[PDB]
Amino acid sequence: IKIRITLTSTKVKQLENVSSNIVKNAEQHNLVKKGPVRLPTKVLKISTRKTPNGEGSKTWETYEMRIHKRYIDLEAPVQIVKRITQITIEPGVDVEVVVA
Amino acid sequence: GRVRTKTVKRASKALIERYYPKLTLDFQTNKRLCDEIATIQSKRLRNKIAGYTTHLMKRIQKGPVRG
Amino acid sequence: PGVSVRDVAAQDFINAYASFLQRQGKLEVPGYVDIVKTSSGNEMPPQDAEGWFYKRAASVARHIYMRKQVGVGKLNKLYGGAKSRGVRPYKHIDASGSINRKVLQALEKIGIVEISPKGGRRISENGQRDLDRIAAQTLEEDE
Amino acid sequence: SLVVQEQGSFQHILRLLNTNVDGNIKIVYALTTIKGVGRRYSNLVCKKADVDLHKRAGELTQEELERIVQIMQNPTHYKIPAWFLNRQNDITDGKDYHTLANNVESKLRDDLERLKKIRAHRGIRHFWGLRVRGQHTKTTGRRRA
Amino acid sequence: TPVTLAKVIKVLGRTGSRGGVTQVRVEFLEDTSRTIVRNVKGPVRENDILVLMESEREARRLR
Amino acid sequence: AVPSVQTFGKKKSATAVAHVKAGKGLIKVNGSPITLVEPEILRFKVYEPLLLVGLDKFSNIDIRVRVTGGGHVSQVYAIRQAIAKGLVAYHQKYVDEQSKNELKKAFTSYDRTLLIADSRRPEPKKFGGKGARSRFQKSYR
Amino acid sequence: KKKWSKKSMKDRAQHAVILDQEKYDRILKEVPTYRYVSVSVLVDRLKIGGSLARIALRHLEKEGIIKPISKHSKQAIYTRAT
Amino acid sequence: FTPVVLATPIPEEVQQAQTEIKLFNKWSFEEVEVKDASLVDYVQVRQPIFVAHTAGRYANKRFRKAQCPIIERLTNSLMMNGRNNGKKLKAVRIIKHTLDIINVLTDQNPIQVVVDAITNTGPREDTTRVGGGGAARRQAVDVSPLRRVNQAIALLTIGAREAAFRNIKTIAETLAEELINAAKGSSTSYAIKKKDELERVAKSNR
RNA sequence: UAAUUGCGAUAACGAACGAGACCUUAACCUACUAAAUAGUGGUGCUAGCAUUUGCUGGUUAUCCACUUCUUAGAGGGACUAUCGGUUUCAAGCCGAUGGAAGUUUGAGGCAAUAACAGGUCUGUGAUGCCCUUAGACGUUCUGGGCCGCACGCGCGCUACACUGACGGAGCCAGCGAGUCUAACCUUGGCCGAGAGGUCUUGGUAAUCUUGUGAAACUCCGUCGUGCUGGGGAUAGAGCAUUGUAAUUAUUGCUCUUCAACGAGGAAUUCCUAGUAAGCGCAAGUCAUCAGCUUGCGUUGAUUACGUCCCUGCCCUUUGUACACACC
RNA sequence: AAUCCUGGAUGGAACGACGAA
Ligand SMILES: [Mg+2]
Ligand SMILES: [Mg+2]
Ligand SMILES: [Mg+2]
Ligand SMILES: [Mg+2]
Ligand SMILES: [Mg+2]
Ligand SMILES: [Mg+2]
Ligand SMILES: [Mg+2]
Ligand SMILES: [Mg+2]
Ligand SMILES: [Mg+2]
Ligand SMILES: [Mg+2]
Ligand SMILES: [Mg+2]
Ligand SMILES: [Mg+2]
Ligand SMILES: [Mg+2]
Ligand SMILES: [Mg+2]
Ligand SMILES: [Mg+2]
Ligand SMILES: [Mg+2]
Ligand SMILES: [Mg+2]
Ligand SMILES: [Mg+2]
Ligand SMILES: [Mg+2]
Ligand SMILES: [Mg+2]
Ligand SMILES: [Mg+2]
Ligand SMILES: [Mg+2]
Ligand SMILES: [Mg+2]
Repeated sequence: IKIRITLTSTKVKQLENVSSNIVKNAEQHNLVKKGPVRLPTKVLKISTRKTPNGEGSKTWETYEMRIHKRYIDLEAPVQIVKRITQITIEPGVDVEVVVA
Repeated sequence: GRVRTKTVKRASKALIERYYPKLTLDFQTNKRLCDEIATIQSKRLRNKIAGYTTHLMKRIQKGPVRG
Repeated sequence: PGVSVRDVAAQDFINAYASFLQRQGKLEVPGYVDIVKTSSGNEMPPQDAEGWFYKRAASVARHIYMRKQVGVGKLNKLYGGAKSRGVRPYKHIDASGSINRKVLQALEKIGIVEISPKGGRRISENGQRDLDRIAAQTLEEDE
Repeated sequence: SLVVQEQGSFQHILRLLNTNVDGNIKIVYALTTIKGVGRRYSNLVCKKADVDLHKRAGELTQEELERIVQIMQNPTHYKIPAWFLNRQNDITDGKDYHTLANNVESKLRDDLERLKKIRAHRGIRHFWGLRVRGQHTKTTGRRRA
Repeated sequence: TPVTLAKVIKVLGRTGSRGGVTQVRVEFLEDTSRTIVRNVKGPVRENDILVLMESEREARRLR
Repeated sequence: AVPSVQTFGKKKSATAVAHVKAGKGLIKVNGSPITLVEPEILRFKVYEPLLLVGLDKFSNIDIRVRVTGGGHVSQVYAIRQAIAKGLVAYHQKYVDEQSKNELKKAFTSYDRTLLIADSRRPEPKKFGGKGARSRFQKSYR
Repeated sequence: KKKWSKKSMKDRAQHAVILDQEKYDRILKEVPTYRYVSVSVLVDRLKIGGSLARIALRHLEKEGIIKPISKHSKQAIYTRAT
Repeated sequence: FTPVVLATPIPEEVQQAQTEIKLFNKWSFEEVEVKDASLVDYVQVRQPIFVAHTAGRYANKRFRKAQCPIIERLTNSLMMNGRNNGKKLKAVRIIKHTLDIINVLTDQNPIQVVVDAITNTGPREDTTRVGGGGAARRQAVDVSPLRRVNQAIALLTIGAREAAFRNIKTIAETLAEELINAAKGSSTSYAIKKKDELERVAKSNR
């Protein structure tokens, strides 16, 4: 049935809580799976002058957004799949499931 | 330089003030009981505290220490 | 014991194979040879000029033997180089594409290279045998 | 690998296209002394004339030299691809010539004169002696002449 | 062509307004029991060796 | 299964993986023998551990290294480190410990970096200059 | 339009670029007696240019008068063969 | 000695330079005893190397460069004047060529030749701006072994470079003739000329 | 002591802020968790050479096993550990051994009280007051200009050549960006000298572009001390792309032209290790235009490890006719 | 068992600034 679930958040511990509760659900239902593949986090850098105006010493500022991405592949019936998507959601965490 | 601060020194002095018949002159075991007997937010500060406790025990084993 | 392109030095192999191809004298030459620079970044044509299509052909044969698949884009990226834009700072510039394209066409014609799936060009068994035997000659000249 | 001793056939500075070309240096970079002839054009003509490029110019036959200048002043007849030409689609007849020693600067002059009598911006700019390609003139080209 | 070898036994301190000089008390290898104070231009350690072009001179010690 | 390990050598950004097993003494580099490394001088720099410990210790064993990252010199240094470390790992696991420790002592007597990777890494670029410590140029008037 | 310099000139040497029989047999007799031979030697001595010098080094090394010990590009080294 | 052969054919010259003896590129580090002491403990020999390239970190501590082999120091002082910064491979190649030249000429060990040159071109006295204020002048002082070695290498390389610039002689052969003239004692060498004028100035300002 | 960091002394005791602590990042883990969107080995099929085992490779539905390399998550690890010296013998400092790492491990982020009548109403639908407010200083359309040049300064790019220019081969990185109601990064095939064009393809991206097959670099050769094949400004002609539109050339390509510059005077800037310097690369701005900046990595030196002479900073004592404070 | 000892410095040039607060 071969679903993938990807989790593409910024909050690492919320993300890991979601991954953890999902995998323990998987093993209590006895579902084989490829474990949490932790993709390389990607750092949206933005470099700007601190100043609005032009004068001053040329001081710069690198703001960063860390995006942490994980995914898990499951083999399971669609009933457990749909209730899985019904459960295991958090604030500040974007999830998407995909079949095949 | 390698000077330590009054947080470290005071905490070490307290640990020695009330856990002498205990920890010995080895930084590793001193660390591994200081993390148990005091709650500390940082491993780095913990290791600094443990090093100073070891130094103070080394001082104590040859004569006393003021304070 | 077994011989292949990898057990022989590159410069010597390529010189040997280009001499073999120049003596064979059947591969192809387009006609716009002895006119061109091989790259927008070069400022002169080659200096040998009684050849060098054979040299480039040998080099790409070695390269495709090493790799899985290539294309004129990859070869332009490889044989391109630092263009002196006069007063402005140097920069990488891709090479001339017609050259390497017609090289690959001539090699497909003579049967050293074939077209591959996933796009591009690949070494076939005929070119593999040929290059292996040329390298054999190239290191048995050592005796 | 072998050294040809020499004969008395060698000559120093020679003459062609009203230009005292220097010998004792290789033929291509010698002919580049001619105005309207650069490294590309010279290498190409010395190839199409069937000349050994390893040879110095001072040891060559008048046959080779006249063949070369014939190719120079009539290039498109010898399979030169018509985009090597310094003056193509000329300005009047639509044909693609190749200018040489004195014709280069005379044609430059009459181009400037065309633009000046037309009173175009480039011509006025040239007539004043300034820069034409949109370069800045506030802080460069001070000692312009 | 005489020169004198001298072994460094004690580095005293730096000297010169810009600190590119060092006072050292040395020990003459030949004719030992003789110790003299000298300036040096570069880096120096104890037990290094110096080649005095002339031995009969010592610097104004900074005391 | 026959005795085999896999190790790695490192530099600024190069990594040289090294598969070491039992064989007849072939030392290949990414497709090719060790005699074709192409600086032509750090060829001798990479021969070092072999020439040190004696080639007799390479007859029973074949090494194959795959190198990626860095530039040419750094790939060479990754190669030599991975080679020495793989030899030492073999002599630790399969052969006794005395051979391993005298081998290690020889490597570290010649050159420390053969078995341990140097700690120097690039300092980041700071603004106001082209580099970390450099600044552009001051003009007061 | 000042110099902040004056930039004195040189003698503008006149090294040969073609040879003849006198220069050639001179090369053949004088390349021996040289313990070390290369392009700079055969230009500070015999006044050929570097092109002639490279050709001559290949020529002499062909028949065997000057022994090589390393033939790196941009620096060719040769001594005399005993 | 044993000729051993591998699945990959290791050549016999590399087998010999491995197991016979530890050479340079192709030269032995023995028979290079320094005759003039006071530079021993600072010219690192008896720690042989197959090449002059090493990713060695000597500029972390003060006197650690003295444990770096002199030939790496020479290669390092070669690559300068801008365009040539970095490019240590070229310095190594130039050094190898130079030592080949110093073997064909003056058949002694080229390593003995360069250490002799270092010993001879080491300025022993040098000056400095000293004073207590306005009383400022060029007072003479001793020179240390390490600075002697450093100044020697600097003078040799700078003379070779200034000679090789704008002429036909290679940097290699300029360096070679400079080193040999220095090891002999010549007064034609750039390094020796600078040395003797420095020593004369030091003498005059005692 | 980097440090009002601390030992301690003590009409002060006890505290707070700052520093430190901290957070991020880079370096170690063959110890844990795993991973055809990263790899490795083996076994299937298969190409070539050897054939005598073997060597190099290819292989998507051939599967099997593993995680050293790679990714991350959770943790560990260094605290100057141990030893020897030295100091009232305390804080601490030096050296050596070990160790991935012993300059507060390295680089940064945050960063006090009090101020400048520093800069900015041209960032603000942040704004007081004044001005203007329908032929408006509103708003918008066309065309110019901000590039304009007798000169004077500043940040920089090119070089003044053999440690070199050029032609061939060799051939190695890292940080990152990318299309939706759009049209982006583009592979591959074909045409064209070239720029570039065209037919398709992959990718919302560890998956595809991209091993971004970068450049300097190495090896072979040509040149040969000649303002010379160094240098490539200034000009002429033509061909392509962006865009409604390029004319004071937007840029790119081709040919030709081939100027100063022969290492830079008074002065002056930056820099102490993977740092300077060389070398190019991605992003930012962006329809097109990098010679700039923000970061990235490749190659990788010399010389201190010190002083307060110059320029300044801190603390204390001292003097002062200074207080918008030595201008 | 031999044995004699020390403390210590200077060092050129460098004019000026509207007042208001
Ligand atoms: Mg290339
Ligand atoms: Mg840099
Ligand atoms: Mg450059
Ligand atoms: Mg020269
Ligand atoms: Mg397979
Ligand atoms: Mg201690
Ligand atoms: Mg820090
Ligand atoms: Mg504002
Ligand atoms: Mg308006
Ligand atoms: Mg403007
Ligand atoms: Mg600026
Ligand atoms: Mg090149
Ligand atoms: Mg990469
Ligand atoms: Mg040029
Ligand atoms: Mg851009
Ligand atoms: Mg614009
Ligand atoms: Mg800008
Ligand atoms: Mg200053
Ligand atoms: Mg007074
Ligand atoms: Mg007052
Ligand atoms: Mg005053
Ligand atoms: Mg007055
Ligand atoms: Mg007055």
